[PDB]
Amino acid sequence: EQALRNLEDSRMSLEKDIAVKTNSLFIDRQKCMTHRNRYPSVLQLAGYQ
Amino acid sequence: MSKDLQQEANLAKKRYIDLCRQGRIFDARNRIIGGDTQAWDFQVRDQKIK
Amino acid sequence: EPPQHPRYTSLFRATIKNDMKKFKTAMKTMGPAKVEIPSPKDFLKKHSKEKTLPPKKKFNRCSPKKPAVPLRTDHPVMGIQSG
Amino acid sequence: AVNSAFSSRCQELDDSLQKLQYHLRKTLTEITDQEHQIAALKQAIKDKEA
Amino acid sequence: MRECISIHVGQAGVQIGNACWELYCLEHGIQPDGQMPSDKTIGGGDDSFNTFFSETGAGKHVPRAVFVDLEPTVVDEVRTGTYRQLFHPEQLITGKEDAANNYARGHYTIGKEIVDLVLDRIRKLADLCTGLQGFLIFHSFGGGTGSGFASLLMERLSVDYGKKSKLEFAIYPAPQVSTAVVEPYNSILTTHTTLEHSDCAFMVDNEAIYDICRRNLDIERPTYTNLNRLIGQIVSSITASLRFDGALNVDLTEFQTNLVPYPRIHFPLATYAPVISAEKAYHEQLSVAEITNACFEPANQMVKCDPRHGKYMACCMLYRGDVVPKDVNAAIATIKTKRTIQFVDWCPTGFKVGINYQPPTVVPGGDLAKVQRAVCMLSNTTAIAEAWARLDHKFDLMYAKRAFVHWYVGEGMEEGEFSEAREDLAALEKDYEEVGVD
Amino acid sequence: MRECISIHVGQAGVQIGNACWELYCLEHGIQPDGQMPSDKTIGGGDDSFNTFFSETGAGKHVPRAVFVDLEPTVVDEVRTGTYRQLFHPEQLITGKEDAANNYARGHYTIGKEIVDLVLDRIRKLADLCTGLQGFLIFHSFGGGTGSGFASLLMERLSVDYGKKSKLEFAIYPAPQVSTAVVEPYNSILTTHTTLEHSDCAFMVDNEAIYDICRRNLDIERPTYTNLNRLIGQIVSSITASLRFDGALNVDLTEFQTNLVPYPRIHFPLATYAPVISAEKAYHEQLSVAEITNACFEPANQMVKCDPRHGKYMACCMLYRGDVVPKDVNAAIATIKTKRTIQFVDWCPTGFKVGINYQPPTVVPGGDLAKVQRAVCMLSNTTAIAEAWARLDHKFDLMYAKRAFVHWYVGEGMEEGEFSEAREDLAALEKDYEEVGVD
Ligand SMILES: Nc1nc2c(ncn2[C@@H]2O[C@H](COP(=O)(O)OP(=O)(O)OP(=O)(O)O)[C@@H](O)[C@H]2O)c(=O)[nH]1
Ligand SMILES: Nc1nc2c(ncn2[C@@H]2O[C@H](COP(=O)(O)OP(=O)(O)OP(=O)(O)O)[C@@H](O)[C@H]2O)c(=O)[nH]1
Repeated sequence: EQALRNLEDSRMSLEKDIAVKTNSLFIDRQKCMTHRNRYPSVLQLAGYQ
Repeated sequence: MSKDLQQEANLAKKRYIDLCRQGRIFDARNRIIGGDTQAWDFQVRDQKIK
Repeated sequence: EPPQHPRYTSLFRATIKNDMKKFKTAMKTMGPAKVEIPSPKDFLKKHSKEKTLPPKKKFNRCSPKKPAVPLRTDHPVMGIQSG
Repeated sequence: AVNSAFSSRCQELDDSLQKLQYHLRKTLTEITDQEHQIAALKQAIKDKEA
Repeated sequence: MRECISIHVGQAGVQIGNACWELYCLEHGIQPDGQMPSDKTIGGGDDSFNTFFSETGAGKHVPRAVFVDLEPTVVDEVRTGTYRQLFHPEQLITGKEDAANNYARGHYTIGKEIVDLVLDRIRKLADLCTGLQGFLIFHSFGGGTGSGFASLLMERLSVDYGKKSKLEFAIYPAPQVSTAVVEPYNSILTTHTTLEHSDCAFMVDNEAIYDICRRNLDIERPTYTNLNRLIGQIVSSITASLRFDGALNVDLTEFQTNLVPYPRIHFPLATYAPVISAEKAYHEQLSVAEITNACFEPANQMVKCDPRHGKYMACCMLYRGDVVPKDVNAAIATIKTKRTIQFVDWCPTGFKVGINYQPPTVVPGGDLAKVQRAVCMLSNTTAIAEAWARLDHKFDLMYAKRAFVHWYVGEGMEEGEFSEAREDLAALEKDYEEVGVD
Repeated sequence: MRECISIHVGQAGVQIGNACWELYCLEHGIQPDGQMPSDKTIGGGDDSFNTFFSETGAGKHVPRAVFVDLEPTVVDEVRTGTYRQLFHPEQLITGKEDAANNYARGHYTIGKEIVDLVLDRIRKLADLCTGLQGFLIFHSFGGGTGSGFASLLMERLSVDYGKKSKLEFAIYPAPQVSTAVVEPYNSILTTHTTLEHSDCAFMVDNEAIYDICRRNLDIERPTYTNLNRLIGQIVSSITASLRFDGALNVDLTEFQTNLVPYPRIHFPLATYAPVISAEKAYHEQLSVAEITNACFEPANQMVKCDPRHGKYMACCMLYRGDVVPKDVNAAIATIKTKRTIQFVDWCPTGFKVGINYQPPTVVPGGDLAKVQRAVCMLSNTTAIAEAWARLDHKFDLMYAKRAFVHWYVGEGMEEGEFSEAREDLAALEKDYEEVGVD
C-alpha cells in the first residue's frame, strides 16, 4: 500500500507538469510569429529606392 | 489579410532554405568530409554497448 | 379467355429456385433415425475406395497479348542515300 | 536567424510533451494492476484466517 | 497529383509494410496518435502526406495502403500495436482461412468471396485519389498466402485498370534454402501468371541480406526489423522523389520507359550502396566514387548472380542527398570506361540518374549508416537466368515424379497448367540468351 | 399552407411512428409536457410546428397523426408512455378485435364499424387544416392489422378525396424470412387492391437494415429503437423540406410528377448515405464525393436487389446539410460518365437534387452518426421485379395445394379474388419487362 501511495504522488507530479507545459506551448506558439508576420519588406526598408 | 502574411511567411521559409542551400553549398565544401557524422556514431556506439 | 402471362424467368427458375435448394445440407444434421450397426460382413477390397484420378489435359491459359520482344537478329530498312 | 531558433525550440518542447504522455499511460495501467493485487491480498488473508 | 497506393499480401507482406509505414511516419514527424502538433500542416489533406497519407479535416494521416491477409493472427496483433489508431480497421483486410501454401486454394477456394470486399476498398480509394500513378504490390513468391490471392486480384485490377503502372515487389526464393518444397510449385505458377500482366517486378533474396549484415554492418545477429528496415529504406529511397525534389525529378513512368528494354522482362535488380556500420564510417570517408565502386561491386548485390557471368542492359542510379554533377558525370565516365562491366553493345548509354537533395535520415533505435550521399542502384543484366535455370532442374525432377499432386488434384486442379508454365518458363530462358546474343 | 396528415395502422406500425414524434420533438425542442419555455412561440398554432403540430391558444403541440390499432395492448402502454399527454386519446384509435393476420377479417369483419369513427378524425383534422398537401400512410404488407384495415380505409379516403396525394410506407415482406406463412396471401391481396389507388408506395426490409448495423454502424445487437430510429430519420429527412428551406425547395408533388414514369408503377427505393458509427465518423471525413459513391454502392440499399441485374429510371437526391452546387454538379456529372451505372436510355437525365441547409441532428440516447452532409436516395429501377417473382413462386405453390383456404373460405370469401391477384401481378412483371425492354 505504501508503494501504491508513492505511485499516486508520481502521477500527480506528472499532470502538474503536463498543465504547465501545455500553457507554455500555447503562449509561444500563438503570440510570437503571429505578431512577427508584420515584419517589413526589404525594398521599403531600403526606403522605396 | 493574414493569408497574405502566411504566403509572406512561406516566402520567408524559401529565402531561408536558400540561406541553407548556400550553407549546403559550403556544407558540400566541408562534406568533402563532415564532422557531425562523428557525433552521430557516438550515440550509435553508445546504444550498441547497451 | 386470358392467357396466363409466360412466367418471366429473370433468373429465378434457373437460379433463385435452385439457389434456395442448393445452399442446403439438410436430411443429415441432428442425427439419423438410427445408427446402421455395421454387421461383421466385410470392408474395402485390397486397398480399394481411393481418391486417385490421374487426368489428361493441355488446357490453354489466358492470352499473353504481349508480342515477341526481338526480331531474332534481323534488319529494318536503313542507309537509303542519294548522291 | 531569430525565426529559425524559435522554430527549433518549439519542436523540442513538443517532443518533451510526447514523452510525458508516454509515461502517464503506463503509470495508469500499473496502478490498476496494483489495486487488483492488493484486493486479492485481503482475500487471501481471510482465507488464511479460516 | 503525385500519389499512389500500396498493397500488402502474404503474411510476410504485412510486417514489411508495417516497418515501411513505421519508417514513413518518422520522416514526416508523424506522432503515433495520428495528428501533427500545433504546427500548421493539416488542411484539405494537401501536403507531404497528400502523396502518402490522407490527413483530412479530422487531422488524422490516413495511410494509402490496404493490408490483406487470410490469417487473423498477425493482423490482430498489429491491430493492437502502436499505430493501429492510424490504420483504418477494414483496410486491414483480415481472413479466417489460409491457403496452406497452395496457390490454387488461395486463387480459387476463398479468393472469390473476398476480392469483392477489397475491390470496394480499391474503388473507394480510387475515387478519393487524383493522380494515382500506380500501385505498390508487396508480396512473396513462396507466398503462404501471397501466391494465390495476389495473382487473382492483380488480374482483377489489371482488367478494370490497364492504363496505370503496377509495381511488384517479392522476396525471391532462396536458391539453396527452401522452407517449402511446394514453394517451387506456386513460384513458377506465380511467375507465368504475372509475366503478361505485371508491369515491373522487383525481387530480393534474404541470404545475401544476412551476408551484408555481418560483412559491413558487422551484425552477426540481425533481425527481421533490420531486414525490414533496409527494404523499407529501399522503398523509401525510390519514393523520396515523390516526397522531396532535387536537381532533377524522375518518376516511375521514366523508370518503366527507360529500364525495361523489351516486353515481358521487367525484372531489374535494386541495390543500396552506403550500407555500412556507423563506427566504420566514423573514421573513414564516403564519396561518390567509392560508393559507385561499392554499388557495382558484385558481392554487394542481394541476388546470387555474378555480373561477370552475365551482361548489363540497364542501370538506374538515384542519388539522394548532397551531390554535384561534376563528380557524378566524371565518376560514371570512369565507370562507363570500365572493362569488367560488360554492357550489351546494343546500348550506347544505359544510365538513368536521379538527384534528390534531401539527406536520408536515420531511424531512432536503428542500425544503419549516417548517409549524406545515398544511391539506389537499379539494374538489369543477363546473369539472372541462372536462377530460373536453377529453378527448372529442380522442378523438372519433382514434376516428373509428380509429388504433392494428390494435394492439388484433391482440391480441384490438374496437370495442364503445370505443363504450360514450363515452356512458358522455357520461353523465358530462351529469350534470355538471344537478348544476350548480339 | 404546407401540412399533411399521418396515419399508422398495423400493431407494429405504431412503435415505429411513436419514434417519429419522439424524434420530431427533439429538433423542435418540444418538451414532453407539451409546451416550450416561457419564450414567445405560442399563438394560434403558426410556426415550425404548424406544418406538423397544432399548438393552439392552449399552447399544446398536437401531432397531426391518427394511430389506429385493433388490440389495446400496445396502444395503451404508449398511452401510459412519456408523451401520452401530447397525444389525443381517441386519436389513438384502439381496437378490441384482431384480424388474425387475415386480410379479409380486418377488411370485412371489423373494419366496417371502425372506419366510420376514424374517418371522423380525418375530417375533423381536415377541416382545421388549410393546405393539407397529402397523407402519410404507415403500414406493412405482412400487416396483421395493417394489411386488411388500411386497404378498406385507403379505398374510402380515395373515393371521397381524389384531389390530394397519399404517401404509403410499408415494410416489404422479408424475402427469405417468413414469420408468417399466410403473409404471401394478404400481401398479394393488398398489392392488387392498392395498384389502382395508391399514389406512391415506398418499401423497406428489416434484414438489410440490420445488415448495415453490423457492417458500418458496427452494432452486432441493435434493437427496434435503432431500427425505428433509422426509418424515423428517413421520414424526417424527406419532411425537412416542409420544416426548413434550402437552396431550392421541393414538394411531394414534384416528387410525384418526376419519380413515377407512367401510371401503376410508383415504387422507388430509398436509402440514406451517411450511415456510419460515431467513432468511425470521428477520425474519417465526409464530403459529397464519397457519399455519392457510397449512396450508389449496391450493398447500401435496404432491398435485396442487384442494381446491375436491372436498369435505372429515376434517382432523387435529398441533400440535407451544407453542400454547394459546384462539387454536387461535378460529382453527379462523373456519375453520368460512369459505365456500370445503367440508366435506361429513355431518360438522359433522371436526377432530382434537393438541397437543405439544416444539418441532420443527433438524438439523445441514440447511436447515429455525425452528419454535416446528408442525402436521401429515392430511386426506381427495373431490378425490383425480383421481389414479386419471389412472392408468386411461393404463392403458386400454396394456392395449388390450397392451404389455409378453409380459414378464408370459412369466414366468407371465394377463390376468384385470389385468382385476380395472380394476373393482376402477372400484369406487373409483363409491365416490368416491357419497360425493362428498350
Ligand atoms: N519478405 C518477407 N518474407 C518472409 C518474412 N518472413 C518469412 N518470409 C518468407 O516468405 C514466405 C511467406 O509466404 P507464406 O509463408 O505463405 O506467408 P503467407 O502467404 O502470408 O501466409 P502463411 O501461409 O500463413 O505463412 C515464407 O515462406 C518465408 O520463407 C518476412 O517477414 N518478410
Ligand atoms: N411495421 C413494423 N413491423 C414489425 C416491427 N417489428 C416486427 N415487425 C414485423 O412486421 C409485422 C407486423 O405485422 P402484423 O403482425 O400483422 O401486425 P398488426 O397488423 O398490427 O396486428 P397483429 O396480427 O395483431 O400482429 C410482424 O409480423 C413482424 O414480423 C415493427 O416495429 N414495425
